[PDB]
Amino acid sequence: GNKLFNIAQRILDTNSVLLTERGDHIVWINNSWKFNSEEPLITKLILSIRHQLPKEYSSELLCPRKRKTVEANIRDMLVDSVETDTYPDKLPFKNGVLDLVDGMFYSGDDAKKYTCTVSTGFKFDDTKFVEDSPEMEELMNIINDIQPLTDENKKNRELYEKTLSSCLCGATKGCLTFFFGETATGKSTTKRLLKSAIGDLFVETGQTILTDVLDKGPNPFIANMHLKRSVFCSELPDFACSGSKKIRSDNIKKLTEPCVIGRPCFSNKINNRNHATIIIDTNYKPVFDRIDNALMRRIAVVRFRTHFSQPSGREAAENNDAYDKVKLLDEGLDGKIQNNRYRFAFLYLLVKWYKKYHIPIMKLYPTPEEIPDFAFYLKIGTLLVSSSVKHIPLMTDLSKKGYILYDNVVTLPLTTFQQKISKYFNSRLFGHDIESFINRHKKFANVSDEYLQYIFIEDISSP
Amino acid sequence: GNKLFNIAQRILDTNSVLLTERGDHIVWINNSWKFNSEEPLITKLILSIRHQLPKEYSSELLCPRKRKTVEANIRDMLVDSVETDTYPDKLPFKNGVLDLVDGMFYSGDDAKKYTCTVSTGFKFDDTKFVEDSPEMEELMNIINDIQPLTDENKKNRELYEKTLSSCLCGATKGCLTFFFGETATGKSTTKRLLKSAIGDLFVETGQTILTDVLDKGPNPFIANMHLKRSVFCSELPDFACSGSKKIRSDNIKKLTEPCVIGRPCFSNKINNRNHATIIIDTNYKPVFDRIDNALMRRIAVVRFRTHFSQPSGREAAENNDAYDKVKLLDEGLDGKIQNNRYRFAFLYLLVKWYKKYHIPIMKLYPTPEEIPDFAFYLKIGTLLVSSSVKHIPLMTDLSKKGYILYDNVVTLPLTTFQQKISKYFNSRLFGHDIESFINRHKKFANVSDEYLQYIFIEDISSP
Amino acid sequence: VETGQTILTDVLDKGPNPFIANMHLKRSVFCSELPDFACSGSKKIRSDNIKKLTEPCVIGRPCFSNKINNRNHATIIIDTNYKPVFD
DNA sequence: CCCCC
Ligand SMILES: Nc1ncnc2c1ncn2[C@@H]1O[C@H](COP(=O)(O)OP(=O)(O)OP(=O)(O)O)[C@@H](O)[C@H]1O
Ligand SMILES: Nc1ncnc2c1ncn2[C@@H]1O[C@H](COP(=O)(O)OP(=O)(O)OP(=O)(O)O)[C@@H](O)[C@H]1O
Ligand SMILES: [Mg+2]
Repeated sequence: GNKLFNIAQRILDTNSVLLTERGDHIVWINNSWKFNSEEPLITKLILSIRHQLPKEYSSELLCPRKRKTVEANIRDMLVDSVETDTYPDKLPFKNGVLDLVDGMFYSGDDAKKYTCTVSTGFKFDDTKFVEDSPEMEELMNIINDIQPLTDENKKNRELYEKTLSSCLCGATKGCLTFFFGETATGKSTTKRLLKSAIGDLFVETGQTILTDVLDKGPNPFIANMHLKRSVFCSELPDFACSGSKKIRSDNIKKLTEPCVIGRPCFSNKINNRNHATIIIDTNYKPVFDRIDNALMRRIAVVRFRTHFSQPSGREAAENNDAYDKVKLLDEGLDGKIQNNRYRFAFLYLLVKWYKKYHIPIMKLYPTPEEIPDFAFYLKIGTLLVSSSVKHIPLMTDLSKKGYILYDNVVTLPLTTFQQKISKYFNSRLFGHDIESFINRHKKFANVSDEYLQYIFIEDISSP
Repeated sequence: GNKLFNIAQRILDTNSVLLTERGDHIVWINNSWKFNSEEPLITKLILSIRHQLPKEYSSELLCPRKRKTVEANIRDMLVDSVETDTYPDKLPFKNGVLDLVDGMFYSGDDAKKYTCTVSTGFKFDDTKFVEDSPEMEELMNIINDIQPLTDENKKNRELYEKTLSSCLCGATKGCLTFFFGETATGKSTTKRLLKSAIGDLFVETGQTILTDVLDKGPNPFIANMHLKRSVFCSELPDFACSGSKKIRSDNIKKLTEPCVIGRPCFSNKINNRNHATIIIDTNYKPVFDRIDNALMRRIAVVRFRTHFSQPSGREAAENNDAYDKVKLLDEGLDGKIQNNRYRFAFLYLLVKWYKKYHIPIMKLYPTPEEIPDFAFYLKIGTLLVSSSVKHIPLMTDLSKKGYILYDNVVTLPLTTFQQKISKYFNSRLFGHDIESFINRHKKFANVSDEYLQYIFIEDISSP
Repeated sequence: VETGQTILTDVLDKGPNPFIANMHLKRSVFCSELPDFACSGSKKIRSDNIKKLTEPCVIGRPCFSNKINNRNHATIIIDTNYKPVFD
């Protein structure tokens, strides 16, 4: 009995509705997996696949009440969760899945085995996914204008290519990249090109994810990054002028983890999967509230140094020290990019870069030598080291150099340490930094009298 | 079988219901696309469209329960999403779409192709959309009073026309405009005229979008500009009297982007499409917290200099240097404008100006010479040149002026550079600006020594 | 489970305390990158909070919840690099 | 329930 129960069982036997570990209901319609808590996806699937059931079952599914009964039966039948979005080298489209390691495009049940629950939102066109075209030469000219193929720009260009290509691989990336440069240098053009290329896998959020508390309450600004392969933030302010909050290192470290806590309004799903490449456009370098060794492992910088100016302001730009090259501005390029002219050309370029930079494992490495905020830590980290045991047979040398021994621990006088620091970094130049380092790296032998359990590398080098 | 399903399929075959990429269901009623998130209009469409169905189908749609069944069927039928508001040269009305490029007015299925989800809110009158009328003469008299057709006011008048006409096109603009003048000069009259002309494509917000962070929590002030073609802000709080917040350059840069990040109350949507010309009525010049070249790329100024006064204060007005002309105030003009007397005359004028200023691509250009804040930067840009390869083969002569060579680069001492700068600008004028420039462009070979790699134009010119 | 330095350098109860609530049937709690006390101008870990953690039911509630009586079967492991200072 | 507070 229960024709409706039989219909629900038949639909469940097709493996077209699945329950995820988070609590979602993903359905397979029109050659793609979709989930949406606001749309009647299960009844949509029932109506869509009414054609694959017997003729006596097809006519029963034209009634919304009966479709809702079938949906209730299916919901009670789904008891086990599944693992979704586990292939980091598959790019999902609206009509199939592209193999990023092989170049094969799968449609239908071939693409169904990879439970890719997101998509670009548009259809793959193999007649445009071609190497040579009128659009490809123009796109290559644009890219070579933005990032010149010169010898002094080799490393920066390769880093730019790697960062752009990493927006295809759906895994957790462990760095935050900063597109730094002066005005009119191509950063927004690059952003728009990437958005056109990867479609719905691209999202843009606010600086609140960098300068606010992520726990909070309902946070759609974080909940909108679930499974996105690229996240953009833009327009960092100048932190030198007091009045702007600094970037939270806690947020920076929390954004590189495989899961991020944040939930929408009227929703109970708090944890989102992190597959994102986070890129920040800025005219100014970042300043963080607190600097430590971990934070320095998650920051990378790509610099833009080509100006596109109108003919009136070309001469003033040619004498600027923030530009290496000046080019003529193009006034139709924005519209051409907006109309998705270079979508498949840039997609092909990104796939080629993915192949080139995906030597067995692809990983993003930090560039801490570019951020001025990290210079004080980087310099002093190679000059002073903790107490020494194998250098214990040098206590006479330490005493002659000014150090003292206390429980076989090297201690330096505060005044002597200040005088030594003044040589490498002037007091007038970095008094706040030197005083903070003295107060932070030193232990308190008393309320007033204290000592630093850190000796200079050069002092120990002296025999 | 299933008359209701047949009705639903027939209605779906007319493409009168669409599902948008933001999750809305837009319906085609009364020659326009409409949607309401809090109260869907699909049943309204069913009732309205019942007249185009067979006679045996029209009678079933008089029952709300049957209409709801048909709506459920349609909702299950709608699977794919569509893109809306993609034509910038179409002006939507409540009964059709006006082709700005061509001049033809489309109604019916001709206006259906352009999925414009916004409208002016009033119907287009072809009889009032005429060049020869009693209203047009008065309107041109008013406009020539506000912005005279002299030779001194020619560029200002052209900028005025361009900014006013740019409120008809649905595309992202690159500049923010300031309507600057003294009191009783026609700025609010211009705002009211434009509001009367374009109806619901016009919005007015607060200064929070200029002086406050946009992401934060729910911000209806920034979320209400979605797809608006004109945004007005008024009455900047003069910043000389300390106690008023300054304008955020980060906000200025963010308001120019094609997408603005901000959400309403009880909404998960965090992106808004920027189609708006943003204008601010001011008695005072803007003051920004940080001034850089990226800010000086997005500011334009139109100045109003005609005074409309009561007969009593005419002489005290004529002895004022802020006015180039004094006329007689009209007391019925406010009511005449509020009664939509010049709506179609001003609309015709705006379309004519659109055609005039839409040489193939129309673009808003900055006017950085009208802001006194930018003067120091503009002068410094001309009074200095960055040392280059050509500067190297000049050291033997540059030593006469005190210039030195270090690291194969021509540089000058900090004290000498400070004295040279003081020789051009006094301390009391821009001491803070000079100090900020020195801090932001200083090259410190040692921690105690600082220098600038810039040369004065006079020394380079002299041989 | 792993939590930041909020549980140590802030109020354990406060308002919403997800960090405190995450120890609910969590046999191990980890803390990383502790704020060494040599710097002047930082908050302090509370001996009262230590005693509260030693109590057989530590104060802690989830968001929009009143079931603050969450049983404690947790041993906290705190990882740092500098000697702590207790007032 | 969010927002508000
Ligand atoms: N290769 C190119 N050749 C010619 N014109 C270009 C090229 N790339 C970009 N342009 C144009 O020159 C200008 C460059 O500004 P763009 O918005 O790309 O960068 P930006 O000012 O650094 O960005 P942001 O919005 O982050 O400040 C734009 O008007 C763009 O259309
Ligand atoms: N061409 C004109 N001829 C006669 N009267 C005019 C004309 N244009 C405007 N007026 C009237 O003169 C007055 C000027 O006020 P208006 O609102 O235009 O000034 P405003 O520049 O916005 O002033 P404020 O800066 O104080 O807001 C109004 O009463 C307006 O109706
Ligand atoms: Mg006014």
